[PDB]
Amino acid sequence: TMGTISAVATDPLSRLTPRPLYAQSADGEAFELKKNTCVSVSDGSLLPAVDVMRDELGTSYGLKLAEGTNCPITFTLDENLDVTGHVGSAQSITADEAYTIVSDADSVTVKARSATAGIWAAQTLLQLIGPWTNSTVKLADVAFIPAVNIADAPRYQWRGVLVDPARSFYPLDEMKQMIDVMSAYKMNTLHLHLSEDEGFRVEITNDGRADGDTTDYTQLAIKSGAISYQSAWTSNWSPAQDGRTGYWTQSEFIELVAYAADHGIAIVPEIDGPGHSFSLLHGLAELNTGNSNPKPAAGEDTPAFIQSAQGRSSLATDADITYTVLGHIMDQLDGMIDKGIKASTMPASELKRMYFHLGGDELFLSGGAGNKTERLQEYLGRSGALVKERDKTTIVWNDGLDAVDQIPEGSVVQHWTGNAANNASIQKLLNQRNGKIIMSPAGNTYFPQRPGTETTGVTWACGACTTSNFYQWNPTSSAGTTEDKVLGVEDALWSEHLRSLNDAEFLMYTRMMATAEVGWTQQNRKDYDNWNKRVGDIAIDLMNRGANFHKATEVTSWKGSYAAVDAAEQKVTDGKVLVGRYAEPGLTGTDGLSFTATYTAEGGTAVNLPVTPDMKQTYSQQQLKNGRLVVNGAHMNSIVDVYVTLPSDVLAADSEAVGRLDVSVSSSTYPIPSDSSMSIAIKDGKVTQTWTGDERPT
Ligand SMILES: [Cl-]
Ligand code: NA
Ligand code: NA
Ligand code: NI
Repeated sequence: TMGTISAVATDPLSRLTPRPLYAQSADGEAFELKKNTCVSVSDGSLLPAVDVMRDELGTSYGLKLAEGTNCPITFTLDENLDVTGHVGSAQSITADEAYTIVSDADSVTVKARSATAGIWAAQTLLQLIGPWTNSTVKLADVAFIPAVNIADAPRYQWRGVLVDPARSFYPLDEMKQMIDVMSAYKMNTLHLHLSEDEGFRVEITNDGRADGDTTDYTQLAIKSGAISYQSAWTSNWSPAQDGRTGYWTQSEFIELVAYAADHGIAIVPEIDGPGHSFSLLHGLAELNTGNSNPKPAAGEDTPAFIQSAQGRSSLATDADITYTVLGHIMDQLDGMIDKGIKASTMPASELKRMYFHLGGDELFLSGGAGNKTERLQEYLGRSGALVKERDKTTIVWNDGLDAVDQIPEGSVVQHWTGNAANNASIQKLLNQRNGKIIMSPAGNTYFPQRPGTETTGVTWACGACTTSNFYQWNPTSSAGTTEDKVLGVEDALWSEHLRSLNDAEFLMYTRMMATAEVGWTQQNRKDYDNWNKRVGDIAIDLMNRGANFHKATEVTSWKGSYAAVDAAEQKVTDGKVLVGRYAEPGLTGTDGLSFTATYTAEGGTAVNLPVTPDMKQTYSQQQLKNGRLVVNGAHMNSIVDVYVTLPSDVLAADSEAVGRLDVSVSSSTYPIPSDSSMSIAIKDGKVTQTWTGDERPT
């Protein structure tokens, strides 16, 4: 077979991640999105779903996507929506998140069991439209929703990411960037590890304390916001830079909850104790009492943030003030979560997650009275009772199950270490105490585990925990239980070594998109090789978002993708105008790219135009200096901006000139070239209009 090949968009249904329960092509032509296509909703709680579509498509395709009456696109809330006809004998769904999409050339009909499911339908629709919907510039092509029949719902109700800002703070705007991609893959839970040995990351005020509580809670963020993970206390490849300091103000935290809610994501706070608790002792003089450790130096009210304290924290398990303080922190987080949900337009019934994570990490024992276990059992007994009296379900890590009998009936273990199927404590929780499990086995879900053998990172769980390790497991089987006992899964972003959103995203992506599939897709509809093939498009969307990602060697679908840009919205400078974008992961430069641009005016013959490729940043793998990771060393190349220089002639025509612009790109690093054809109208030295169809839009 001698000749040439030209790149083509993938089949829309073949792209979908997570893979839906049921997804089939329907008869006839695609639905064409127009600037003024409106959307009808049966209920105001579906406007967040439409907002997610507008946030992308307003920029990428110039769509208003305004709310209207009797629109061709409809979102209907149906609390009885039944997708069980697509659930086989070997399958299991949590129906609250169910949606259906039925589309044809004239109409796009979405039914959603919940407001959350509306957002999931929106995310599916944006994957069907394609991987350029997050373009920061308006594209020349029009957007199409293909004719489909989709019925979908998740296997697991709990599909989460733990973020640790306690080791190293993340500003609100970075958290929003994480939320966008989590929502994109139908993750519904953001677990905030708010407190550690090395930091406390949310403002607690003195409003609404219990009668007689004179604790000055303002000092917690003031003192322990100002500490972070210390590079000097490491002897390894950790960056030379300490963790970022800071904390979310109450107003920032409320915004974080609201933004998460508006993207279908509930907040689950963790205030870890009785161990991993130094920030609480450092922050609040009042907690330095009873059997707390380490103690303040003679004359000081708080213990010093020094290397000797590392690994040696315990709250006072024997002191009333410990539970007073936890109760107040719980009430403050609850108040701010309620305010954030109110600010969102999402229902509290869906977005107020009635769970509190106590952690249950083991305390360091120094003083006498009580062994580690007795003190832990007292702590999780009392702190468990705090969560239950607040109408919530207690979560603890594995270490917490030394207190399995003392935490409330119905409590949850977040499993990360060893074999859950063979763990007597876990099986007692699930079988004897009506408990449930959240699966975060380190080897399948811990992002600091290095994603490749060429990378620098944590090695203990897999050597390298690749997309294969993140994809190829069954959480129900790993837990040795039944579907009904498994809430779901969480990835964990621990920040001992993380100093930037860029360096977090390197570890998070694309492994999070494998966890998303494990959370959502039926066991018997999983196919690692198929998921692997779908990463090429996932990556084009991440580059459009400006999100970093590990270019994993085991992924074989990395590709170059070309999009014609609407030059009507682009400035002509010295005859040069942006007409294309070329997204190819891994480019260390543009010298391996060959562009050809041909302009044919009505009345004229083909004229070669000079092409100026512009790539802001090049691709780099991790960088080390003095045996330590450089912050932001690993970063993705930009999308290439493809400029042409229009002839002086055409730009000096005071009469409108219409022409065809053909651009081709060949890459030395991707063997399938792209060919693009766009019509452009030019008047008074400006591009006035572009179109990629056979006929000029009016
Ligand atoms: Cl089946
Ligand atoms: Na998309
Ligand atoms: Na146009
Ligand atoms: Ni780890």
